[PDB]
Parts: sequence; structure tokens; C-alpha cells
Amino acid sequence: NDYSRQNFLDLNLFRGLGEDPAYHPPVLTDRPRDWPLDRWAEAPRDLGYSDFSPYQWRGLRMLKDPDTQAVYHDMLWELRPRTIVELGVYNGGSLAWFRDLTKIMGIDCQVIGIDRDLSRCQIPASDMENITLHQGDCSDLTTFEHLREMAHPLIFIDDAHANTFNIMKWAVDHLLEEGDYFIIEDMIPYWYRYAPQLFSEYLGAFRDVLSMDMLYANASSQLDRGVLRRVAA
Amino acid sequence: NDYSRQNFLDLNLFRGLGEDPAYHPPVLTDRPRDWPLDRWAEAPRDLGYSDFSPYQWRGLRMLKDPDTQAVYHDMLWELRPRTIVELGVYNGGSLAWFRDLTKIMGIDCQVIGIDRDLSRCQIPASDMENITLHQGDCSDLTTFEHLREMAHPLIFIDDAHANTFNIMKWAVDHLLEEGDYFIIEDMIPYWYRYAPQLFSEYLGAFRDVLSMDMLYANASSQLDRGVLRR
Amino acid sequence: NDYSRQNFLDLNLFRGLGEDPAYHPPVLTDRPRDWPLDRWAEAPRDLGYSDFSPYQWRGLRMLKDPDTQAVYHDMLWELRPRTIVELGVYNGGSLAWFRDLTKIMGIDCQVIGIDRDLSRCQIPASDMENITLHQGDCSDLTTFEHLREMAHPLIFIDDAHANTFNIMKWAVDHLLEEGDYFIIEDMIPYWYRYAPQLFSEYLGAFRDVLSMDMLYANASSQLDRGVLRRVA
Amino acid sequence: NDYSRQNFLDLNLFRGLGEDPAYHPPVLTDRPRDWPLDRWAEAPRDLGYSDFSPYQWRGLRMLKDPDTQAVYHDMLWELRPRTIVELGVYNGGSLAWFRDLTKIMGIDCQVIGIDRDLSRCQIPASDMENITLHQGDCSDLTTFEHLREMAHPLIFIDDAHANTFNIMKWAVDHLLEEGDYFIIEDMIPYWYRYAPQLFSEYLGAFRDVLSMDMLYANASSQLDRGVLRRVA
Amino acid sequence: DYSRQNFLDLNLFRGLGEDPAYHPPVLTDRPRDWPLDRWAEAPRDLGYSDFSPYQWRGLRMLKDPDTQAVYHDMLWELRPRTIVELGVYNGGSLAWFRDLTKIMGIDCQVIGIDRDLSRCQIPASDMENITLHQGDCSDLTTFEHLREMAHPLIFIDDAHANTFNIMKWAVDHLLEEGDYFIIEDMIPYWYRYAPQLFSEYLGAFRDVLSMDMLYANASSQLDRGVLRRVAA
Amino acid sequence: DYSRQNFLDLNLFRGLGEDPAYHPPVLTDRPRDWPLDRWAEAPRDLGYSDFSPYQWRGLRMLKDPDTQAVYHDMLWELRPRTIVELGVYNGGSLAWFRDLTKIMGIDCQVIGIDRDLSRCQIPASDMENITLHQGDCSDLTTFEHLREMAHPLIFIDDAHANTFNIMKWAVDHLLEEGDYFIIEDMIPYWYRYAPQLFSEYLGAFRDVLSMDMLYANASSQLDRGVLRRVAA
Ligand SMILES: [Mg+2]
Ligand SMILES: [Mg+2]
Ligand SMILES: [Mg+2]
Ligand SMILES: [Mg+2]
Ligand SMILES: [Mg+2]
Repeated sequence: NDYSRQNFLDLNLFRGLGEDPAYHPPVLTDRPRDWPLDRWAEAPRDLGYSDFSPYQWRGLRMLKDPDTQAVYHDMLWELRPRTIVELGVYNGGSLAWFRDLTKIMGIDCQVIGIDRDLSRCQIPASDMENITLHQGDCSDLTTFEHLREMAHPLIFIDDAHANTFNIMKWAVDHLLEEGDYFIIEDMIPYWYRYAPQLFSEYLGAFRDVLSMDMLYANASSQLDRGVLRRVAA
Repeated sequence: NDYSRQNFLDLNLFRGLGEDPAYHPPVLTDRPRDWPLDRWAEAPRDLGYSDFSPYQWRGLRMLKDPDTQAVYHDMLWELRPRTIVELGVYNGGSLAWFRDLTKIMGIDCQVIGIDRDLSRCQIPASDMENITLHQGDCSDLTTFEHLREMAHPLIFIDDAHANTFNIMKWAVDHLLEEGDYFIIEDMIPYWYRYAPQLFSEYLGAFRDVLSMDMLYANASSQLDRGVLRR
Repeated sequence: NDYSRQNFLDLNLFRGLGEDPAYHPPVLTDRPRDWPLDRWAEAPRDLGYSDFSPYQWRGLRMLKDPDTQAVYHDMLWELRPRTIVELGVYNGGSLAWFRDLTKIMGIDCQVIGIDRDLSRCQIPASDMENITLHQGDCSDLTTFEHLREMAHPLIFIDDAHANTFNIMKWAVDHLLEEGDYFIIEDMIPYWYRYAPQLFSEYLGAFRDVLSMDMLYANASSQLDRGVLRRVA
Repeated sequence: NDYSRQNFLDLNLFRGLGEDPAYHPPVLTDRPRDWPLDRWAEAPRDLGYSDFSPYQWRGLRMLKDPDTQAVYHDMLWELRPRTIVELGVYNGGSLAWFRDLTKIMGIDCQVIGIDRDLSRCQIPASDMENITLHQGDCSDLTTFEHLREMAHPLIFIDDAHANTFNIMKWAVDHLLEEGDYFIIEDMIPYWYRYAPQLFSEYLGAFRDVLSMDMLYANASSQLDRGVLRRVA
Repeated sequence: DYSRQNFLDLNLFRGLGEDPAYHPPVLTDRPRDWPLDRWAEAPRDLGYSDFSPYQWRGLRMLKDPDTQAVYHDMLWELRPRTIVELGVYNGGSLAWFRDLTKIMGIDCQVIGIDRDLSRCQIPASDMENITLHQGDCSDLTTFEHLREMAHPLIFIDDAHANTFNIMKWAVDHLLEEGDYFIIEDMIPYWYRYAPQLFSEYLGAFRDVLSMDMLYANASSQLDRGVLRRVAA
Repeated sequence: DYSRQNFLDLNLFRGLGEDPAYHPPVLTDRPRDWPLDRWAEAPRDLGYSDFSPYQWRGLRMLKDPDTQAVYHDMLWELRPRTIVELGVYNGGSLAWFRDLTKIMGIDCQVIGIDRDLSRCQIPASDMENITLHQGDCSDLTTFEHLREMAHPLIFIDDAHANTFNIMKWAVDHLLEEGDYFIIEDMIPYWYRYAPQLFSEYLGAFRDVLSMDMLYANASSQLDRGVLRRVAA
């Protein structure tokens, strides 16, 4: 009866994130790491550990999978953006990744992390060149005014998914010049499954300003149908 | 330009539920309802509308899909519950279904629906025989305390998913008896996927009090590995 | 030894029906019913028993699986039929279900079941209110010529599958009214596979009197492309 | 309004067989046969006709598909049957096939086909060497003690599917010597689905006289779990 | 141990296997004779590798059953008096073509061409209407050396070296109207790897060849590679 | 026209494509800017060929994202001083490996061995820490001649010729405990085509090499071919 004295957490705290913001190399349970080559044909063919979010960049966790990394790579190489914003930080491995990548492409880029809870960031202070954190609430649209200094072209990425359509209208009006991206990750397929009528009306409300970039918008499951930018249709 | 003059409801509110608690029948957009038989083989084979949650019961939207209904039908026939508690209510279609089914079966059952927002419920007052609504909070257990003098057997069903494991602890200590069910719809495969270490330990904390019922636990994707009892 | 001493029942008698018209709850063999929770993840994920026809309604077996039940629910709620005729009966599970469901909806509806052999039926006689059995050979236009005048709207369901296109020509001329359904369960995808030319033409012969109802024709594997109704 | 002046054949007579015993080549309806190579990539990737049973041997229809043919080709090469009995005939395509293939392999084999209705047979009277058609009723078992005693080894194939287990009980007692095959095409997977208890128990009756030949029993979809032989 | 052996390049056996001779499959992890009393406990998988299991009369067959069915229909329609196969390996398909044309009553001459014939397993006694020819591919003169052959003619590429030039020569010097030129296996791969070059090269033959859509989509090995001469 | 053209052998492009230089994809059947008011009508597929559409800093990449992710992890764990690609093509892999070791801060040299370094597309300025070498995969003297590099080292085989002989050489004269010998793409094909000989050949290295199960199942290019030293 271990339950009778336990206080249990709401496991929803870990929705789509996992339990620990820091990376740990996967650990084999039902097999040796070194398999005998004389019994090579008998060796189990499955992954060996959970395939939920096993990705990393330099000892930091990555919530963007390799297919998403390939898309953002092409997008960065093409646009050569001076600014990449990120609503939703979590552990910050995405922030660091964008920074490292741009550095090697020779793009002078500023990466910006806005979140209401920056406590879980895992980047060391001694590895923060061209990265800026920003405490803020999504619901509050005035969180976003103070990033009207940054240069163009610009990529705005929504990994937070709250008050998102109001944030999209705020950006369109006050932020995005021609060519800039507004990308919503993960959620467009769910909103459209759960709310076809309202979703189509809201998305279509931006028919005069944004468009879906078809070169990138079907190239990874995380970005599926959610990559937009300020360009004429 | 229609984006500026409009202001946007948050679509997260319609998550796993939909835009509207009232039932509306599907409507065809890209094909006539009445396909002519002389061109019978040209007719599209796909369903012709959203497969999201198109199910109903007597004009009330039903979130439990036909496979889950089959499972619960068998559970009711086998266990003949005196009480069905539904945590999380939405449109009330589950409540009216559970009541109608126990009525044709001859079982004397009270259905109970607990939820913080009951405004979405579509059951008319006139059809509430053996159904009781209850407005309360998950995060405090006082909600449930009051009226733990219901007859058994009992089936408790979590459709709210807040403070779930505490509510289950409370349930074993105060409500449940041998043969009663505690059922976690939908969530378990996700909680395991995302927090496996923590979930495993938590579920196994209940090893001396609850067990997974293997006759029902693999029979529906909504009840997948969440049918517990005793 | 055992083989010489037996008479062997022909197994085609049980085609798509099972060995026993009475219901029995499925039984686990390779696992305990109450899996311990400290090994929750170790538990097997498959069903644990045959998926053939394990469906029931109040202790009666159901040959229409849950998805078909959903389609018939919507159709009953929309049309509010006065009569439902089932061609082929077996255990009566559907009959009971149809009557019970119309009762719950407040639809005054008589349910009629027709079969050559009504000995399999399992409905307790004290539970036949608004259910009528007719004994009679399906492949005989006589059986339907002898039926009384029923109330409309009506749903006519073919679960027998013998001499079916003649029965349908009779239905169109003598029974069906605007809005009424002639449903063929199970059989149409097979008839199309084995006889595409003859089937296409035969079905096409009813182009001015029946149409495929597209709201329900693709909503279930059992009713798939077999939901028809009068006019348009 | 063509339905009122039509003669409706029973489509069930075509089950698993088709409309016409005679072969006719498949035909394209929605594309040219000669696709131009300057639009090669635009060309469709799908078969272009019904994939139910488009197989032939020398202008005769073959109900046995290529995978099943491959299994029989090997079984013949290994066993070198002196006799092949095919219970159930239709167009006689597999009869001709069996005779033709055994002839090419240098096997001295007699192909026998039994059926109630031999009218459909499409084999010319002239091309009938080493092939005997018997009249037969699967209900009466002195139809098979109407065997002139043929040579061994012997393959016995069931394509008729009536009174099958009794015809099997008979085969063991009067025909099958060490190594002879009794094959049931098509039915076994469906019988296990519908009557798992009886099927398991009936087959289990023959444990001391027949075994399932695992070299071939998993090798095609039509012979699936249906290939058996004498002893072990 | 590894310190001793000289290692053969395994690329030698690509798409072919280690041994041109046929040997029947052998079960490793089950009895060949499965007891009927535990019939449902029997494993459902093939029980041996499925790389290239097929045979004709004790010779390996690299063309699988679906491919044989297409060639069977082609041969029966077209009635070729010459079948050329560029690339030979074990000779299985060579003997199959000859045997099929023989029971079809067609007067066909099957020709086999290869730089290495040492792997050909056809017995010299079973060689009638078959000619082996040992020449290199990229040298087009190999082919001039025998356009004495009768028509209709089916030319088959199983070697895949310098294929388009060989097709050019064939179009000009060999193929009368109706004749086939088939590329097995490779065209899907060439389109995947070099889509611009492949399309342009295939389109360069638009007034002389077409894709035969009756056979081009009917097997995975022939897939989009069955071409024939349209009148010019 | 065809009789004019001399046709290149498409096998030259096998596994690589026609152009070592990167060009981004373009759409044919859709606009790049899809209008949001038609968002649900937009096509769902990629829009271009998904053969080898990957890149690094304007250079082609043959290793796909999942493979990249396995090499990322490996590099971070192993901190290799020397990485050796056996086969170069366009050099994309070389540049990535060098760039990646640089952002991780690892002091690494990258060597690229190939008979043909002509297709290499790395600009002269960006060659810091990237030594190239001409040589044949038939000399084991090609590999000695490469001066002694620091360890830990990884050895990737992307040429696949005389590989097992090259593996024996590396174990004895080059590889220390924990160094890697990785064979890309090829092992699953060599075990399908030659199961017996591959089983025996790999088996010989049991005392000096293991399979690294942390990485061996994590991508389809590396599938079952990542090795190092110390098992059982
Ligand atoms: Mg993401
Ligand atoms: Mg519910
Ligand atoms: Mg049914
Ligand atoms: Mg082949
Ligand atoms: Mg590779």
C-alpha cells in the first residue's frame, strides 16, 4: 500500500516534454551493448529504448527531430535571417542549435528565447553568445513590443500554442516585413481536426498577408501545414 | 484584412471535444447524397466527412466511440453496477447513454456526473431520471467526499484527467469495494510515453489494491490499458 | 482411432454465424484476468480471444458489429421508421436490438423477422413486444406476397442473400415508398468482385427507382455500398 | 426502367469462380494500351483491370494463382505423383495444367477430376490425354469407392468443400499410403474463424494419420494451413 | 579466424545468390511434419528466407510467379518465334521459355547471351531450341551476328550494361512492329536516381516504342519496363 | 531522336544522382505561396523527389537526417581525433563531419579516400582540417601510406569493394580498442543475397569486433553495420 502515503504529481506537467530537461544517453535494458558477431543474425532489430524524444545537440536535449532540423537548415541557408525568435524555450537546446548553425553558415544572427518559465533552461552562462532570454506571458501582447529592435529577415516560431492567433495578428501588423516567416509547430493539424470551421476562418483571415510556403510545409511532421510567411499568394 | 477586426477564441478550449456540444448531423460537400446506380462503381469510397467524433445517442453527441460502447455494454451486463460515476461531463451524452442502457438491462443504476463547468450539458431537465449533476473541482477532494453513500457495485470513470492519481488514491481509501472499477480513459498511453519512469512507479504503488482487467483493457483504443478494478 | 468413430458435421453450416446461437462471454486462456500493476508494462497488448463475432446486446449475440450499429442508430433517428423488416434472423439479436432502440427513441415501430428456420432464435418469449416472426422460405416470392400491409417509413434489410435481386424488384413494385431503405448487408462487394459485369447491369436496372445513400453507404464495412433507398 | 423486364440469375453461383468458364483476355477502359514514352512518368501505376482472377494456362482460365502454382510445381518435383485427384472441376484449367506440368517433368501421372456438373469443362476432347472426368456426388461416398485403384504416390485436392471431413476420413481408410497428400484449398482459414472449437477438434482427430507439411503449408494464400499428408 | 582467409567480394553474388544450382529449402526451427493436435500452435511465417526460392524442373528461376504469369500471357498472345535473353546466369528462364513455347505449340527459338556461361546448369540433353552465345555487352557487334532470326521476337534485358545504346541498335536493326524490348528490374531505379536523364533518353524513343500497359503494371520485376515497337 | 544520340550508362549515377552540385528543389504542380483561404485544399505530399534531397551549407549530403543524428551522438560520445570516409563523391559528408567536430570543440582531422576525387565540390578556402587522398580499394598499401593518425578514430566504408579484406587490415594494423569500423548500406543486402558466406565472414571477427547496439538499429543506412571491439 505505497499509494496510501504518496502524494502524486499531475503527469500532465510532462505533456510532450518528458520528466527531466537535461539530456541522458539512452540506456539498454534487455541486451548487451556489444553483440557477438558470431551470433550476429540473432541480434534484436528494434531500437532498444523508447523512441519518444531521444534527440540532442551537444549534451542538450532537442525537441525538434532530424526531419525538422533538415527543414530549418534549408530555410536558414536560403533566407539568411538576421533574427530568429522562439516562443517556448523549455531546455533551450533549440536556441543553441539555431545559434550554432547560423554561426557556421556565416549569418550574423540573434536568437531570442521568450517564455513564462525560464527555470528549466540548460544552456551554461559561458555559452550564450547571441542568445537572449526574456521573461514574459503570451496572453500579454506587450511582452512582444520590446523585440521591435531586431533586424530582418526574421523567423518567428510558436512552440507555446496559447493566444497564438492574437500573437499572429500582432506580428503581421508590427513586426514582419516581406519574406519573414511565422511558423506554428505541432498544433495546426490538431486545431483543424478538433475545430475545422473556426480554424479555417481564422487562418483564412490572413489571406491578404500570410501564405503557406509549400517548399517547406510538407517536409516534416512537426511543421506539417504550419509554415507561413509574409508573401503574396 | 479580416484578421484585425476579428478577435480569436482559443482553440485549445475545443481540444478533444469540438466546437459545439450540440449534435449536428454530417453534411456532404463534394458529392450528392443520392448516387445514381447506373454509375454505382464510380462513387467515391471514402467517408465524405470528418471522422473526428461523428457519433450520437438520441440526438446528443457521444464522445465514446462504438468500440468503447461495446466494451461498456459488456461491463454493465456482467457487473450490473448500482452506480456509475462520470468525472468530466461535457455534453451529457455519456450520462444519458449509461442510464438508458442500465434501464433496458433491468439494472437499478444511478448515473452521476461531476464537473466544474456544467454549462455545456444538453440533457433536458425532463429526461434526468436516475441522473444527478454535481458541480465541483478535481484539485480538491471535498467534491467527491460528499455522497460516498451510493450503492455498489460502482464504476468510476475519469474523463477529466486532472489530479488523477490523487483521486484514485482517495477512491481506493474511501469509495471503492471489491469488484468496483476505476477507469482512466485516453490518457494512460500518453502518460507512459511521456513520463515512463514516474508513471510506472505510480501505477505500481497501487499493486496491492488495483489490477488491470485484461478482459476489457485491450478491447477499445479509448480504454487502452486503463481499465482497473478492485 | 478417433477419426473412424465419428460422423463429421459439415462446417459450412456455420458460415459466418458461429457454432452456437447462444451467447457466452469470451474466456482468457494464455493470461490471468487481473494483471498485477507493478508489471503493468509487461502485459500483452492483443485482444486475448477471437475477434470473429464477440458482440452482444443484453446477453444475446449480435452479428452487426459496433460500427454497423452506429450507422443504424443515425438512420433510425433520422427516418423514424414505423416498420423494420429483417430478412434472415438467426438468433434474434438484431431483432431485439432494433425494437429496444426504437423504444428508447420514442419511435412506435414494429420489427419483423423472416426466416426458413426460426429454431435458432434466442429471444425469451416474454420479450417479444413489437417483434413478429414469419416462418417461410426466402427464395420464394410467395413469402413476401403473403405479408400484410406495413406502416411507413420502412427499412428492409437483406441478411439472407438468396434470390436477392428478384426480391428487390418485388420490393420496388409492392412495398417501398419514397424515403424507404433497401439495405443489402455484406454481400455486394463480393458480388461485384466475382461478377462485375452482371452485377453492374443488374444494379443499374434500378437507376430510376433506387439510389445509393452516400451518408451511410461508406460508414461501415458490413453495409459498405449496400445502402439503398427510393427516388433520386 | 430496365429492372421490370430482366431475368435475374443468382450471382451466388459465381462465387469464387466468375461469370464465364471460358477465358477472355483482360481489357483496358481508361487508357491506351500503347502509352507514349514522352509522357512515361505521367502513366498510371495501377493494374488497369479487375485483379480477382485474371490467370490462364494456354487459353484456359486458372483459378490457382501464381503463388499456389509455385507450391504445386515443387510438390510435384519432389513427390513425383503417379496420380492427381482434383475434387471439384469448373473449367478444367488446373486439370490441364497438372497434366501438362507432369508431362514436362517426365512424370507418368494420371490426372482425375470429379464433379457434379462437368458441363463447364473447357478442355477440348482432343487435348484430353491422361485426363479422366468422373461424375460424382460429394454426399455419397461410394462415388469414391467408384475408384479404379490408381497408382501412388497420390495427391488428393479438395476444391468442392462439402462433406469434407468425412471425405477425409474415407481417404485415410482407403487411399492414402505413406507420403500421399490431402490438400484443402481456401476453406481452412475460414472454418477456424467460424467454428474454432469444432475445427480444432475435428482436425485433432487425425493426429495419428495426418500431419501438416510445413515446407508448403505457409507458402501461398490459397493453400494456407491446408496441406497435409500421411504419417507423423 | 579472420587472420587467415582471403575474402571474396560479396558483390559477386548481387541479386543472384551464392550458388547457381538449385537446392530445396530446409526448415531450421520447426519439424517438417506438424502434429494436427497442436495445429493452431504452428508458426505462420514462411520458415526460410524468401530471397529467390523459385524453380523450374530443378533449375533455379530468378523470375518470380507474377513475372511468369505476364510472360505466359505475352507468349500466348504474341507467339514469338525468337526469345532473346541478354544475360543468362543459371539458364532457368531459358529452359522455361522453351518449355512454355513447346506446350503452347509455338515454334520458338530461345537464345541466351552472356560474357560468362560457366554458371549454366541446363543439361546438354535438354538443350533443343536453345542457343547459348558467349559475348560481351558494350560491343554492339555481338548482336548484329544474329538478326537472321524469325519474328515475332521478344528481346529481354537482364544484364543492364550499356542498355540504352543496346536499345537503339535493337530499334534500328532488329525489331519489326509488334516485337518487344523489356528491361527487367532496373527502370524504377534509374528514374529514382537520374530522373532528368532517364526521362529524356526514354522520350528519345517516342516514335518507335511505347509502354505496353496491359503487362507493364502486372509484376514488380517487369514494372514500367515492358516496351514494344509501334508501326514505323 | 535516338539513332543520333550516344547514351550514357545510367549505372554511373546509381546511388548518387546525376549532379554532385546541390540545386534546391522546385515545384511543378503547385505555387510556392499557397493562399490561406484555400488551406485545406492544398496538396499533402512533398512536391519533389525525395531521393537524396539533403544538404549542408550549399553542399549535397548523402547521409539522411536519421544517420546524421546517429553520427552526431557518436561523435559526442567518442570525441574522435580522426574520421576516415572510404569514398567521397561530393564531399558533403567530409565538410559536415569537420564542421560538427568544430562546434563540439573536438580536435579532429577528416580524411577522404577515393579513386576519383574529381566530383568533389568543396571550395579551396573551406578545406581546413580536410585531407584528401587518391587510391584504389584493391591495395592495402593505399591505407598504410596514409600516415599514422591519432585516436579514437572512426572508419566509414562508403565504397563497398574488397571490404572484408579491408576490415582485416584495419583491425590488425590500425584499429585500437573502441575505434569504429562502420559499413554503410550494404550489410542487409549481403545477408539477403549471401546469408551463409556473410554469416561466416563476419563471424571470423568475433574475437576482435562487436556490433554497437546503441547505434546499430538507429538508422536504415547504418542498419546493422556499426562495429568496434569487446563482446560476449
Ligand atoms: Mg516541434
Ligand atoms: Mg466520454
Ligand atoms: Mg451482420
Ligand atoms: Mg528476374
Ligand atoms: Mg550511407
